[PDB]
Amino acid sequence: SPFHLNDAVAIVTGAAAGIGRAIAGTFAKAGASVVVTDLKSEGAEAVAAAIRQAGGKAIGLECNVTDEQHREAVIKAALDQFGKITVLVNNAGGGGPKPFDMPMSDFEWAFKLNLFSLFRLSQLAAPHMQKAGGGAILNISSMAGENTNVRMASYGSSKAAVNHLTRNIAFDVGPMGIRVNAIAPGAIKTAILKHTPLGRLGEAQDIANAALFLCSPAAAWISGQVLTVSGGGVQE
Amino acid sequence: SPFHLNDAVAIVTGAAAGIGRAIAGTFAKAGASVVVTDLKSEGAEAVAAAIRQAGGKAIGLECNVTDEQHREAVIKAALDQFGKITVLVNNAGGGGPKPFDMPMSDFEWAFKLNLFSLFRLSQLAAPHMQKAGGGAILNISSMAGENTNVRMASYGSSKAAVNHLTRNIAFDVGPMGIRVNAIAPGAIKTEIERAILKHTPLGRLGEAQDIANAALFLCSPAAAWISGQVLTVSGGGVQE
Repeated sequence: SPFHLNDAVAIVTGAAAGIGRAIAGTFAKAGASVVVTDLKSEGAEAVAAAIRQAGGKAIGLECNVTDEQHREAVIKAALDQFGKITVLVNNAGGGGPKPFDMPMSDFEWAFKLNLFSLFRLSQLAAPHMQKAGGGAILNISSMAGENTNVRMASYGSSKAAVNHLTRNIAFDVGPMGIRVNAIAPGAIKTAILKHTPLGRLGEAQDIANAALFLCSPAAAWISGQVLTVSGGGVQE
Repeated sequence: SPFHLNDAVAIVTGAAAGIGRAIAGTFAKAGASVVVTDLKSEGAEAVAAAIRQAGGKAIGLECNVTDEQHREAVIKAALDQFGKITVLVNNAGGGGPKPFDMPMSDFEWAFKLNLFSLFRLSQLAAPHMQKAGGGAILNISSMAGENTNVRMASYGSSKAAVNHLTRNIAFDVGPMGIRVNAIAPGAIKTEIERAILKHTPLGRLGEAQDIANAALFLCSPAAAWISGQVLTVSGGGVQE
């Protein structure tokens, strides 16, 4: 079945908890060797160890994705341990509502954290992906990227840039055998009836299932897409 | 007519040539006092002199829009010269095709120049626009913000951010009496023509004055209930 990740090597960032942790565990059950990263060293190591106690292959390390030496260390740890890189899940990111008059450093930080970090990690991963014969990049974006609301100057615009980066670099890396897609997740457990047609909150496993599809051979001809996983909802 | 800018004060950035120069000239003829800025102070001063010599009011200033001290000085010079600010046209910008493996300094610069600068200038202008009784902000974006292509990682993504910033901050400053819109220009000329024209349903290249006419509409009382829009001015075309 093409819905497995047999012989894959996947880097999953911001994976100590929630969506990132569920993607890491799901990818390992699907056959990937997983390089789990998180801003907190203990959080990444906890997830990698839980994957190993479940029978999977995984290592965990600290990675501030806004730090170039940390980014390079992750690439090198994946190659040193597992020999190649074929999947990259950019799940690290952050931000939220802020006033229009926010300090300029807050606005610029949203772009460093949500956008510059995953563009650079994609640059770093792409040549290894190419040498391995292809790969998949998955960006975890936000529904704010396509909505319009108050207090969204930095969060909405930086996530919109993530969506549009996804669509454009699909053109650049397609010739290297690399696909690039994004998921925008609705609200997940850790008002709904009127906003959410399917009438329930989402689960982290719902996001991870869509992530597995998009990173698997079953999606080998899908690139440049933003997939909203939100129970049919259009607003958060 | 609602299509005039009577007693307006407009800041127009990157306005020594091309689209910015035509906007400055058009806004002046429509009644605005214009603060023309450009990276090259001499080009900005030439546009302002031409405005004054044709009967308008204008000054020209140097401004690197990515420098906070230049941004603050432009805002202060507008208030010192004309007493208020009611219109801000963020036309300064730059960039273009770059390979996927560009240096990160090129990727970050597209955002510093196309996005951070106009967000900061909008922050600086907004309280003065509210004190003046309302205002309009107009961002000159690019069709690359909605299109998708090779070599567009920095230029396309930064211009998409300008479009979405436009839509979002409309919500923030609407209650201050400020509208925020954008224009995405197509092939504006300032055998290749043939290629462009076979992609342009109306069968001619665009002119700087086409952008200026749309800019005047969106900054005028004729559009006082229009905000958060991205207006593409492209002869019917959808391609770069």
